[PDB]
Amino acid sequence: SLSDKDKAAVRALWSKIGKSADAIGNDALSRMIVVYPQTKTYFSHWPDVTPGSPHIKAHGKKVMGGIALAVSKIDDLKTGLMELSEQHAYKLRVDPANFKILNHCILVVISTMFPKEFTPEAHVSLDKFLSGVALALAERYR
Amino acid sequence: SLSDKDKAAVRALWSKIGKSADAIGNDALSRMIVVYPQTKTYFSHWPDVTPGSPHIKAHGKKVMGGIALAVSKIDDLKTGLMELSEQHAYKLRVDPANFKILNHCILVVISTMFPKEFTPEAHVSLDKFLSGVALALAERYR
Amino acid sequence: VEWTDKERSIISDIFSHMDYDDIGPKALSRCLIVYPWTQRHFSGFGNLYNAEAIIGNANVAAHGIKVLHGLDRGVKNMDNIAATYADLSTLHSEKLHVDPDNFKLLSDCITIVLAAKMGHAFTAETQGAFQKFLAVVVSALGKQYH
Amino acid sequence: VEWTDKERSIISDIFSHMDYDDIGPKALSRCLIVYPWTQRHFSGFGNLYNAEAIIGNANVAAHGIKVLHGLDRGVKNMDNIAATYADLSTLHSEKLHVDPDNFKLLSDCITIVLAAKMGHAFTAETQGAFQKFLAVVVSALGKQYH
Ligand code: HEM
Ligand code: HEM
Ligand code: HEM
Ligand code: HEM
Ligand SMILES: [K+]
Ligand SMILES: [K+]
Repeated sequence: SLSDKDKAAVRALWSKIGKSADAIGNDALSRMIVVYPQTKTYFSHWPDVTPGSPHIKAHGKKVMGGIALAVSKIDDLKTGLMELSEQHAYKLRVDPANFKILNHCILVVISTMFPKEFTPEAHVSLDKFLSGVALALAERYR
Repeated sequence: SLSDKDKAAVRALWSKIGKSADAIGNDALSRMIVVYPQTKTYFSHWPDVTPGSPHIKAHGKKVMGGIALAVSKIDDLKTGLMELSEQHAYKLRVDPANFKILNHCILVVISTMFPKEFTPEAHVSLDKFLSGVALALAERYR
Repeated sequence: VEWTDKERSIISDIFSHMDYDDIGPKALSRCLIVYPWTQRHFSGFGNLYNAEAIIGNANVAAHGIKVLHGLDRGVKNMDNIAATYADLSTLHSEKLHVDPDNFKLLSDCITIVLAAKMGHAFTAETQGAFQKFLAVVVSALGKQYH
Repeated sequence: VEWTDKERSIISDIFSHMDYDDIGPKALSRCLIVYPWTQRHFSGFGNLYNAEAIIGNANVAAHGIKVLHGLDRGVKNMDNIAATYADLSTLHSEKLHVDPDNFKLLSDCITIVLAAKMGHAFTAETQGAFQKFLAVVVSALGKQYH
């Protein structure tokens, strides 16, 4: 569970880096599909699946807007992300294993772009938060 | 999270198998250290670490005693297992990955001992339950 | 991997007695119910809306037996498993688009269904050898994902 | 493990520019903060109840430099990494009692600290190769746990 300390740390960090959400998604999703190519199975319906492609780019925006939502719903991620959970559970059927992979990629992208803001304390709290985002997206799966 | 249907399935199953908790615990820790020998690192202070030993037998009692606690506390595992969580966090420093290993071994144990009772529907709910127990035990970690 | 003679023995033993028409359906049904996102691939299998539809679904049944018999080539090739499965791997990646983490999940279900069948005979050492074999098979199935 | 010439060059170039004195303490520091059960093995280094307390601990800083130097032998022995790390593996398991999952966790922390130091030079392909290397060393470190 997230403490007040965690919540504060995530909101301060997002306050600082949110402006870069779209760039962060493109980067993180590009990293995911390059470094963990098995994740490409979920994008078999796109024309192609390549780093920084139009489709990866636009999705990267949408995924990080989902993270934006989660920061705003941080006091109740289960309720806050229920529609996204329904989509991921019933339409996409993304194995929750993959959320851990993207989460790692997000942390690496933020380290590369925000070295000074992404402190070990920022990192423990964001890692806790993303694990909670992953669990909330998994809420409607079984 | 656990639904009322999940909670009822875990309670009905534990009602059926709980009188063999001690045996369950022996068997599961025995499987854990044989099949996943890296877990033996946490028991380096014991005289030895071998299946069915008196130490494994007593530890199994204690562990499944914890599962019985979690069943009684199923409506709020976070609160219910906080004291146990602080023990694993500060005193024992057990990496949360190992809870996943021992949960699998418990499911294998129960399947062997109660194949009629351990239906797929029982399994999905108990798995959700054990993942919740694992998460609750990590509550005081970081 | 480097097998011990006892491990070879245990695996050969399990597979000699494997009731595939029984274990196969049970394991895939259980997987579909415990890990319902694995149903992604079986929309043409008909009704899966609940546990009962799945357990009663003859298409899942036949596919379970098939997957289980897919392990046979590894038993017959214990020192060549990664190459023996290269084409199956490529199949699951390029044409079926199956998420390879799903393999792990199915594996665990198989292990738990076999544990139900063998009971007391599914000793810790038997489980060790069996999961080791399944882990080596699963690695090989996920190998050709590019 | 089959390495590509591009993977060899990437890994080679990373360890020739890396400042062990900067990265080692930060990566070990970050791990004991993000994954505090790794503190299991650093009893008498003084008080580690605090991130400031951890990041200023001299004993942690010196161990993070040691671990990072432990990577050198794998760079030197890229096609024989399991064997190179066997006695180190045996030490971690039988003498130190280090849970090997901790190896993966420190690995990720090293990756993240390197990423903050390299910036946009830590490309997707660079991360791939670097994580590939750490993964093979980590598997090695875990091999002799019996
Ligand atoms: C941090 C975790 C992630 C969040 C917050 C997230 C966010 C979202 C959201 C907001 C959308 C809906 C887009 C729209 O408006 O149409 C989306 C769609 C989807 N996401 Fe996720 N996602 C997560 C992780 C994943 C993972 C890791 C993958 C694949 C491995 C995945 C695969 C998909 C796919 C395939 C769709 C549909 C996109 C399309 O049809 O083009 N998501 N997700
Ligand atoms: C299903 C999850 C688990 C339950 C509910 C649980 C429960 C327990 C209980 C009730 C105690 C006794 C605390 C006391 O001293 O009063 C205990 C201690 C301990 N547990 Fe856990 N535990 C679980 C998983 C494990 C795992 C996965 C490991 C490591 C692989 C671990 C390692 C230990 C150790 C080393 C001790 C002390 C035993 C001794 O010193 O002899 N726990 N646990
Ligand atoms: C131990 C793990 C598994 C093994 C050894 C295995 C093996 C098999 C084999 C032998 C076939 C037949 C190839 C063909 O007819 O072209 C196949 C088909 C297939 N497998 Fe797997 N499989 C594994 C797990 C998975 C999982 C977990 C899923 C998805 C949840 C799955 C989805 C399917 C599908 C969709 C096909 C094609 C079905 C059809 O169109 O008839 N497989 N697999
Ligand atoms: C990337 C993985 C790591 C590598 C390459 C590495 C390698 C090594 C090496 C080269 C030594 C010196 C052994 C000797 O004196 O002969 C050492 C010792 C040790 N390492 Fe590891 N290490 C790794 C991860 C860790 C982790 C994750 C832990 C703790 C959480 C750990 C705990 C220790 C301890 C307690 C010692 C004993 C130091 C001494 O007293 O000399 N190591 N490490
Ligand atoms: K709030
Ligand atoms: K109640």
